[PDB]
Amino acid sequence: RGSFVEMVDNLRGKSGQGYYVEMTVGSPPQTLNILVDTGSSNFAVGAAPHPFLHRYYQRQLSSTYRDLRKGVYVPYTQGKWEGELGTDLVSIPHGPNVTVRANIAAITESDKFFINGSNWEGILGLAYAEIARPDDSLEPFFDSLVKQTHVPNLFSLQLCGAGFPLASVGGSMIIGGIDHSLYTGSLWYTPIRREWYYEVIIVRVEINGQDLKMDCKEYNYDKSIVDSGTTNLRLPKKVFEAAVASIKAASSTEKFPDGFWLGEQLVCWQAGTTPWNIFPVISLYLMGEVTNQSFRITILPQQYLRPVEDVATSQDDCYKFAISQSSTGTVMGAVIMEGFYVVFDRARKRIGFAVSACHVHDEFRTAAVEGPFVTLDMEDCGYNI
Ligand SMILES: C[C@]1(c2cc(NC(=O)c3ccc(C#N)cn3)ccc2F)NC(=N)OCC1(F)F
Ligand code: NA
Ligand code: NA
Repeated sequence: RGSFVEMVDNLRGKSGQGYYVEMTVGSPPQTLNILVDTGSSNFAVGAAPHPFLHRYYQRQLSSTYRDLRKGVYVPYTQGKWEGELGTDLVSIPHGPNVTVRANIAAITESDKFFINGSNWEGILGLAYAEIARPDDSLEPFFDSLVKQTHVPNLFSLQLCGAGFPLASVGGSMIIGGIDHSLYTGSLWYTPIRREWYYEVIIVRVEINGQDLKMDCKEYNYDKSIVDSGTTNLRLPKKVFEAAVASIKAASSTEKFPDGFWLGEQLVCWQAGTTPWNIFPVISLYLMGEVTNQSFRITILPQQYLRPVEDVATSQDDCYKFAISQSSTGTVMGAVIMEGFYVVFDRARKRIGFAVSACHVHDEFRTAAVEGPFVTLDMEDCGYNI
């Protein structure tokens, strides 16, 4: 409890390519790097020689592979994978000293799934069975881990982002606990509304302290989730309109092309001259643990202006605006998570936020987690189908 030195710094990544953990599958163990995704619930790995892959799971080499004789086809908004289901022995070398029998989708065909130039070969879906494919009888990895071992039913993520001048990203996934060195201040908890995605309720939104003043249902239309497998802070379309209008207004000392705000083009500045000061902070108030109580998390432009390194077109420091409109609800992606240590307290159906000890900031502003606030009618903020 509180100290897990063996798991600290067990995540790696490259800007724009996500955060992965080393895992082993099979007997003898095959090592793979696996994207950590709190926005899905399948453990799925490359199992054939796709050209983007550094390596892939070779089931024929594992003495402990058990075939489920069942396939799954998994389409996403863009791209898809198809695989064959089975079980095998799985470990996380920089994790708990346990080995468990987990479901594994051996990916045999894919499209726009793997990233050319990335160093990961599969995905670890850490969300709940309700969103597992093909259905909720396919037990997620974390559920198997907790069922088969004494590992406590929680994990925490510290995602440490990037800045110019371009280093790899990193962080820590603490499995079965919390490491107090990874944050400062106190943890503040918000309820997991429903166990499917890591669904939460946003009750107020401010841009540099100025409330957008929308019906709070709009903030959670049709849901709000905490998602390590998405880069952007995605906002429902109506909310995005309001937020960007407000952010533009706050930054109006400099003018940027409309396309920049829509993620249609980059903006670049002479190296070391990024004008962070002109950009506002973004605050989300989350439903608290107690009736009529909330707390707020605040991120900086260092989180939502993402460095883009691979730009042959330009010699300068180029950035993408990583707040974007959504039709799937609010997605608190890496843009949010990189500000915080985030505790997925599954045992107590709650998500904790604390200021990350590694987050990117400057001399004038830091990311923040502050409470309590008085917020009435927070249960009305939830959207119902
Ligand atoms: C399953 C999936 C998914 C995510 C990824 N995710 C990434 O590539 C990725 C890239 C950068 C960062 C950062 N920072 C996080 N994730 C890749 C393939 C998927 F298939 N997970 C998800 N949370 O939303 C999109 C998705 F549903 F499509
Ligand atoms: Na257990
Ligand atoms: Na601390």
